[PDB]
Amino acid sequence: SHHHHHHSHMFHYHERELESEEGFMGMYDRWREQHNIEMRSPERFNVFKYNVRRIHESNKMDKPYKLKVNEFADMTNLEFVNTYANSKISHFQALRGSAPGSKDFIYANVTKIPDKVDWREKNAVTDVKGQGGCGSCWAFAAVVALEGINAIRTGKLVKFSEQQLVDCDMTNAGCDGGLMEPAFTYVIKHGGIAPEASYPYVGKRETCDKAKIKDVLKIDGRQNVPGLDEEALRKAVAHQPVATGIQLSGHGLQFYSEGVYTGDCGTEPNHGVGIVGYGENEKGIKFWTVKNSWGPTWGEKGYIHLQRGARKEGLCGVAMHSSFPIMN
Repeated sequence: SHHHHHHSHMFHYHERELESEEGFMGMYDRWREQHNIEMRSPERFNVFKYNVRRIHESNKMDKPYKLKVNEFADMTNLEFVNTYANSKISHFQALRGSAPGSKDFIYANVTKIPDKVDWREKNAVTDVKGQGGCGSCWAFAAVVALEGINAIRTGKLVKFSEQQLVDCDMTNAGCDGGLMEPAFTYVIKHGGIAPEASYPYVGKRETCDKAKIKDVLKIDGRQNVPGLDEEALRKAVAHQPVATGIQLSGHGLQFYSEGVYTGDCGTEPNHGVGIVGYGENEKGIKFWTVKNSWGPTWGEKGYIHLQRGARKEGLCGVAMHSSFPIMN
């Protein structure tokens, strides 16, 4: 639309299909076929119409991001969040760790950092993975940061094992959730992390198998980024990918397709992610580039650009509990 000035794997539909039950049923059957969904019912059709109407209405608003009628269109946001964003980061942080913002931060004294950073362009980021229903986002987030530090130093990009963390790290709660900081402690104290090729992901906690732990990446330390400080977070991201918690609730996040996400978001992280970059789009909107673990069909081939500088806690609580491994 002419008057829109904040903007500039996709399911196509015509607005006319929303005007009748027949058009909506035809759209629903076409959506099911394109996403390889066989399951249909009056209730799922009802959820589909509710979500599509919200997606359609959201896309008529002037904002720098778009939503798409993805494969999660027949899920209510409550079912979606309970299945895919249930790693309990804020919950375990309150039970185990410190409030956000509280040896010193290794990047504290850095003054000169680039305006734009994209670790994907520097062979420090592996392909997007799929976590499934398992509340193991803390292990995926820790692994993004470990794959990052290893590749920056050695020049060889190796996928590391989330499964080893899920099975072996007894300080965390496996598929029930956990935290990145103790996952890094586990890697330091218990001998290192094996490549994915040696300890593959199964999406459920199994017996810790010592035979699969070989050709390990060893690290020396880890630290938290000083919380509630997006500038301190920018200093750490300029040096390496950072593991952080984010809250991914709301229809805006279930259906996020592209652009800089500036929508509603809470400050109770429930999903671990890796921050692999930052920048500013052509319209002056500052962002973080976040690697998610919902596969390549969600967002921009599995990524989300989140608004940077939105609030003290960062948008979606991105700057509350961030941490990174050290190899000194």
